[PDB]
Amino acid sequence: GPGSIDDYSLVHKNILHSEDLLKYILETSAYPREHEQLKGLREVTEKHEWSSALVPADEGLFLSMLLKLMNAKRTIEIGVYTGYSLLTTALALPEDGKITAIDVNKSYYEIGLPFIQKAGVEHKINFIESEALPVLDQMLEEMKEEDLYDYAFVDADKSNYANYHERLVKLVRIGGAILYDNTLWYGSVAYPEYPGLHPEEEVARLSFRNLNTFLAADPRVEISQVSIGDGVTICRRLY
Amino acid sequence: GPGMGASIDDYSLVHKNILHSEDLLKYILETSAYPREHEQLKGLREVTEKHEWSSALVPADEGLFLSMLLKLMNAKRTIEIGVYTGYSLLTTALALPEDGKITAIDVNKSYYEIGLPFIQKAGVEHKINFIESEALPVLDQMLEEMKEEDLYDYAFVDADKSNYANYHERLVKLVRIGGAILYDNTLWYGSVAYPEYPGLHPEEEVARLSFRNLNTFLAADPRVEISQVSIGDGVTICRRLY
Ligand SMILES: Nc1ncnc2c1ncn2[C@@H]1O[C@H](CSCC[C@H](N)C(=O)O)[C@@H](O)[C@H]1O
Ligand SMILES: Nc1ncnc2c1ncn2[C@@H]1O[C@H](CSCC[C@H](N)C(=O)O)[C@@H](O)[C@H]1O
Ligand SMILES: O=Cc1ccc(O)c(O)c1
Ligand SMILES: [Mg+2]
Ligand SMILES: [Mg+2]
Repeated sequence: GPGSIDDYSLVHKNILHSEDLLKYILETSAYPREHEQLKGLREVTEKHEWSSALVPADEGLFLSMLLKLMNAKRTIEIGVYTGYSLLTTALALPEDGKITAIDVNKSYYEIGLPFIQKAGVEHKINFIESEALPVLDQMLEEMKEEDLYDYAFVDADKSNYANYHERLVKLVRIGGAILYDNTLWYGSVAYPEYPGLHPEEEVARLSFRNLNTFLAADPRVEISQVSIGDGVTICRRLY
Repeated sequence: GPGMGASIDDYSLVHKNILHSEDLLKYILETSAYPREHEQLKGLREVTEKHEWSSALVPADEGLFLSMLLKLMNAKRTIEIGVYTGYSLLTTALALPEDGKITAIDVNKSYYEIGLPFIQKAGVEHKINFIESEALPVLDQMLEEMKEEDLYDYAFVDADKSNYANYHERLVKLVRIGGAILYDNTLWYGSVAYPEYPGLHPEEEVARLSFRNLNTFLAADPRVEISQVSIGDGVTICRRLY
């Protein structure tokens, strides 16, 4: 995966019933409200080999709306890539907000870093080039309740979401939000079997079918799976 | 529509969905919505599915989305415009704290009394002040009576589709700064995606033209930030800026 695209199958599949409907949403409601630096970051990223992993613009405004409605101040971003969702979070947070951004590939982050800097929000970002799980485990033993996160966006290795979940249910405050990206996996999760996939795509597809069942039965959180982008599952920590 | 006007016979969009397949929608509902649906919401939905205007019912996956927004923003005083049998109203009452208060407005209280037994069994009727009237006269009277200390945290708009713009001009002053106004059906079964659309009854066509104007207007409204979400039949969240 990101971190070749020639071998993947689902990258061009929609979950909406037509390209024209998605194009309407983006042109009517998303692009007119997209920050100029988000537009620049998106446009260079669409030329990249792994542009299919890019968080779409309509989902980005949805993430920003969640952040502002819940008055988020300290967040964690797992899976940065070129930094579209990271820049979305940094622009939504107040001037003194803080983000812990984790990704195994900092070179991806440096593609979007000039746009993050021009938006004047780089100071809010503490980027850590590493695999997410050791970072989350290190946090679990250093984290005190005063520094729990308000918000967590999970968008890294798809087969590792369940492992991320067991850490984040303790790293996010009570009432905070944990968001999992791609939980519908281009709609491929709607069937027990789905032919024609790359082996990595099938691993992710099975991982999401298991995760969606688990999150629906997890009493520690309340959930809401949203049919936006590639599917986003919002979980709110109950206790 | 359900409030007044044409029959359900003349509606042509009711069986469509904005997702690429009913199988994907069925998966979302069976995996993520129904296992989290309150027992009284399930009962309210099941009796509403047999009503003539079942197509106007807020789906279960969107219901949990509305409930999540209410809790993440810590809403306490909300206004519900367009009640029908009360699925979205019961979702709100269950999500709010026990001292939460809702102003619910609908032109037809008979619809509301269909779901009232489930609201009462849930034990949250004490949060609801139901007003049987057209929404706009109630909203206009509120603006003359509303203290700034009494501004609403959250508004759900789901009444006559052709009148959303008039509701908007009132609600941007009835909801607090940083509060949420939510407009339902802003995608109108995908029919808003084209300038012209064939074969719609006048009520459905006027609503389609109204949503196309509203979506363009809300995207240019400096009083709010917006987020159009492709859930249900499209929900546009607006957060008041000033
Ligand atoms: N084990 C791991 N730990 C941390 N990051 C990982 C990881 N495995 C993959 N990733 C990263 O997760 C990213 C997924 S693409 C994420 C897209 C991004 N959220 C956006 O807004 O567009 C890739 O950049 C990849 O480098
Ligand atoms: N002008 C008006 N003022 C107030 N309510 C109206 C109205 N015009 C129509 N309505 C009501 O708005 C409702 C739309 S159906 C709303 C569905 C409901 N929110 C749910 O959760 O399922 C109808 O019941 C109709 O009676
Ligand atoms: O009036 C018809 C209608 C159809 C679908 C809806 O979601 C709704 O609120 C109303
Ligand atoms: Mg993703
Ligand atoms: Mg509706």
